[PDB]
Amino acid sequence: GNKLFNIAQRILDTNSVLLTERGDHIVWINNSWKFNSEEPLITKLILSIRHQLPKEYSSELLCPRKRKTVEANIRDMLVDSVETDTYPDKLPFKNGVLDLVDGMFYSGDDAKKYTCTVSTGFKFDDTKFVEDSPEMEELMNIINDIQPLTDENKKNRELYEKTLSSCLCGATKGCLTFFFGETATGKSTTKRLLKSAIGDLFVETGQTILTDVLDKGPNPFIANMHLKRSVFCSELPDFACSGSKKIRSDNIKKLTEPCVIGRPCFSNKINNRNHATIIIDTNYKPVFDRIDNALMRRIAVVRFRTHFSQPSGREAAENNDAYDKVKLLDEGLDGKIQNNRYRFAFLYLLVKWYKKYHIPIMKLYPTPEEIPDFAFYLKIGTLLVSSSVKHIPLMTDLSKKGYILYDNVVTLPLTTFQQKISKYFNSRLFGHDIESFINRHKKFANVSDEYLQYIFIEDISSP
Amino acid sequence: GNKLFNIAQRILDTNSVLLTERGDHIVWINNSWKFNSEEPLITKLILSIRHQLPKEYSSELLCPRKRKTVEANIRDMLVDSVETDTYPDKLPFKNGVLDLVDGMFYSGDDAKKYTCTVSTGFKFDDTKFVEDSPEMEELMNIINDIQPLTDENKKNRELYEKTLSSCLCGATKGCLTFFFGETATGKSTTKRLLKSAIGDLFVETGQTILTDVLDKGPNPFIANMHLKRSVFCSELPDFACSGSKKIRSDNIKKLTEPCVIGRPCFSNKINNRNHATIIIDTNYKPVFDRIDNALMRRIAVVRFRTHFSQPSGREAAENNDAYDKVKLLDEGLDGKIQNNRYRFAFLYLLVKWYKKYHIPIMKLYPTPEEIPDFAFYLKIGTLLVSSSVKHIPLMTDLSKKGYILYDNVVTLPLTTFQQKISKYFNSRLFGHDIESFINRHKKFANVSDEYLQYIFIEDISSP
Amino acid sequence: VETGQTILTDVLDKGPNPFIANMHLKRSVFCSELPDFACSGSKKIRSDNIKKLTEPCVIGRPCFSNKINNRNHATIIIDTNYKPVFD
Amino acid sequence: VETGQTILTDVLDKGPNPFIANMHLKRSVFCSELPDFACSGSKKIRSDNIKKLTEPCVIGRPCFSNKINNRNHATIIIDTNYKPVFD
Ligand SMILES: Nc1ncnc2c1ncn2[C@@H]1O[C@H](COP(=O)(O)OP(=O)(O)O)[C@@H](O)[C@H]1O
Ligand SMILES: Nc1ncnc2c1ncn2[C@@H]1O[C@H](COP(=O)(O)OP(=O)(O)O)[C@@H](O)[C@H]1O
Repeated sequence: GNKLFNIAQRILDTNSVLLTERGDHIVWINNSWKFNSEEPLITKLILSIRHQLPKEYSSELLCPRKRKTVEANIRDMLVDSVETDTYPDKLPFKNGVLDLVDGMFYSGDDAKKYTCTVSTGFKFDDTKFVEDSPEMEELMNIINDIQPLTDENKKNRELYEKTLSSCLCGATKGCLTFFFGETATGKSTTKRLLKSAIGDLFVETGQTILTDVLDKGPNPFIANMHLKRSVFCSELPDFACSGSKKIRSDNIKKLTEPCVIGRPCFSNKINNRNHATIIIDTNYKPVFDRIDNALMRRIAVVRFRTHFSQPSGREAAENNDAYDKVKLLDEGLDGKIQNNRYRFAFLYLLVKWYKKYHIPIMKLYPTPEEIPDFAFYLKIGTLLVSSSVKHIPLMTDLSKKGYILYDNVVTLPLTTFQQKISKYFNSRLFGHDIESFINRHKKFANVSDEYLQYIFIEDISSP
Repeated sequence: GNKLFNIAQRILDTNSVLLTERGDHIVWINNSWKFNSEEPLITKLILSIRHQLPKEYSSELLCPRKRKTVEANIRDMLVDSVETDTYPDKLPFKNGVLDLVDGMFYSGDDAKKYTCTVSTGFKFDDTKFVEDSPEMEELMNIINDIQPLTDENKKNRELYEKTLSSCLCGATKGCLTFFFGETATGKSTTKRLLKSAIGDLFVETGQTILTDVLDKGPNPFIANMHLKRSVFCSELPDFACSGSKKIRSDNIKKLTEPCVIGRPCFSNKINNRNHATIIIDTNYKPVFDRIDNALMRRIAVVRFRTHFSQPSGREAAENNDAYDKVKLLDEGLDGKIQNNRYRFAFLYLLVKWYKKYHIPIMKLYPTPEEIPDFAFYLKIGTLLVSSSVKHIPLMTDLSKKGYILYDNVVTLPLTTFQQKISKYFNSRLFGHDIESFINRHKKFANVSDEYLQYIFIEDISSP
Repeated sequence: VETGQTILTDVLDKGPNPFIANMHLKRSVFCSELPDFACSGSKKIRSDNIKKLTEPCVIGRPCFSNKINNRNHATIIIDTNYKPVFD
Repeated sequence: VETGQTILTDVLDKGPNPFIANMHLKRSVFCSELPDFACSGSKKIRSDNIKKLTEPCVIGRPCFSNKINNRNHATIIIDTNYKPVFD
């Protein structure tokens, strides 16, 4: 017999309480997978589900000392763990799961299949998910004001759209995106609109994750990056002045792996799932201590070219090279965006961009040509070519040019190599970088006589 | 006769609960030895096992207040510990144990004998664990693409196969492996294949273990690498600039030991079993604190020399000396690898490699000749020969050489030592190494003190 | 028992130090992998800890325990490839 | 009770000092082999600590504690072959 065990068995049959691989119980309440560790929810589930049981059982789940017994049975009857958050194309709302690829919306049991334990936190209203509305027109005008639809701004606008649209996709992204531009360009407006659109899947964390060591001790500023689909960090401490701690390349290389290592306070979990699109907002170019191909492989940049200025400075805004258009600053827009007026309009816009840009595999791409630092490392790769075995037959021509040969290796004097390199690049402008490049790749050929087995591309091509 | 005690005795007689020296209470549920200090599993085992007990006892174990009583009895009945996880040639799966020496898969009672307290975490499908299948063909193609089967890459591929196959052995591996290579070469793909093949016997950890104090204080980055068979700390902090903490040699020595000291905080434990083979996916050659002969024995390296360039940058990579081959990137390969596709094919390949490379004893061997940072103390070994008694019979030759005969030894002045060091290597590039060697190996000879009683290797070999 | 080298390179009392607590009433304490002090850049072994280890009783407690004294019956052996240094 | 020179150089109260709490009701405290300040580098005998050790009360709280008031009865003796130096 034991009525309470029968009730526990039925509640297990409905398949509502589950055990995760992080050792925590997720319950299914109000058409959403709720999850908590300091306020256990199993008694809430028992009291909520008491309606579906027969009449002889529902009158017994009213005493707390019996809901706790049913809880004990349930906890002792769960042995096998399950894996959660395995679908990367479903957006979970506080009352269901919107399917991005098909466009349909599921609620109730239909949404139970997809174990999504991080929801936006606000209900999905199907009367606002419409293309035609005054809010949609106002939002479209605002977006066209922030990023104009001109001819010279096509690529930058497309990259902006792709970056904003990736905030819906629940996979791991392979770039970091920098929003760059002068003051009053609309970057924080995009931040606030995006937050109002995707709710609790948006987290703002300090700059410490980009400068401090990830592991160290406790570091909740990265332990809160667990499963959130957008991490947006602002106010880069411009490094033009001295005393500014530069950005570390290994931090960039560590914020791209599908799992970052960092733990909260009073916790041992040191593995966080990294679904987040990381967007860093800055008005000044960033500085990297070490630059290589790996760092150039994980940087993207979006530039803002519009100033919303009050008339008292409009003339001052009309005489600057850092903009391309000046508009009237709106005093009441911050209050309107704060009130979540453009929430579902922007969610619809985001879903349309997601459908457009999601060619069977959507991948964030890097743009190293727009960062001033990487120009030096790109031009050198486009100017100097390393000699190899295929150039052995033309060794006489290389010797006639001014090079020397030793042990089937082409080499030139260090001072001669420096003069040849400085023939097309500024020695004083990038002295430290040039010295680092020369020393790092220096490989002696003969006894001492340090040299580098690389020659100018134009010199090699020209006989 | 106090029925609950009879039930406790009956459950204890089957040897399903055991006490380990650390104080853990491992329980045998669902063909696996689970243990969890958070939610004790003894009540779970009682409820699971009530089926086998007689009809009178079975109905008594439906009330939590009685399962707690039986658990108390069982806890008070276990007075003797037991040694766990002793057999190092067995691979524990979530539904049994695979005998790596033979190949048979044991489940149920036959797999109970081995007190393997860790598991991969997934079932073993004998249908997929097969030699021929499309997944096997694609996986073999990928592996041959990462490390080519060419004759020049013979030793490298052999070491690569051995380093990966040592992830199945349950012994205490005696070396460290460095996955070193340029960007976009295949290190992360191999890490993900290994992570999806070995399962939960694989953990990622930060760089604190290799750069900071192992003991210090509470360090969960060492408590989690207990009984793990593969630890994959990665992303070394770009030691090219030499502006960051170097990996302390003491850490390297303490890591390659049968026990590693960590986690002095709570949940009693101070020592952890170092079953793991540590692989550090680097990007530049490592920089150490103090180079010694002991640290020359506990370090290896595997070099990846095949690029996976985008079609736009195929030409640029085709002219780089850091790549011995250039191929075209596959966009959806990572999606398939992370989707647990090549999970059993790679386990089969690893088992085959394990059988191939396992002589009567398998041992990892270092390759210190690869690391440039270890060259100088190696070069000194080939450039300096200590005084030998049998070399005394060269009086005329010693007089012709110019050495000073003092205390039945050949000594030279400090200026002569500096001249010999300059003639042995570049002064600027090896001044620190020469000074450190002179300071460490200084003896009592020549004028006053600070004299090295070691002749040049060529001079010592010569009469 | 084998414990890390925090015994020689830090204040004995400090906070909770289970490393010294597990040495309670032991006989053979091996500590290995001592850094080379010839090259600057490593904290040296303090003479205070060396003097304290020779006392009959040593101070230090485990975590979630009120027992703060531990008898020093042990022989401490440090395995090092380089000569040690002291303050 | 026998204590080291830890109180003769560092701040008397400062942080959690075991000897600060151990001076509670102990009738005698002895320090031996003082860290001679004659050679350059060694800290001078802390005049603040010597001045603060004379009062009939002891202020000090160890780790995981709140009581800071101790009755002082100990006679303090220092033994060494070097003349003390106080800045
Ligand atoms: N569409 C718009 N029309 C008019 N003013 C706008 C518009 N979008 C933004 N603004 C103005 O810019 C502000 C938001 O951008 P702001 O935070 O000033 O940018 P930044 O953070 O880059 O300095 C708004 O509060 C308003 O003052
Ligand atoms: N055999 C292969 N064929 C094609 N692309 C591959 C192959 N192996 C890996 N790749 C791709 O190469 C890219 C970079 O590989 P990865 O190992 O992550 O580089 P890194 O070693 O620099 O971390 C990814 O797109 C990955 O899917």
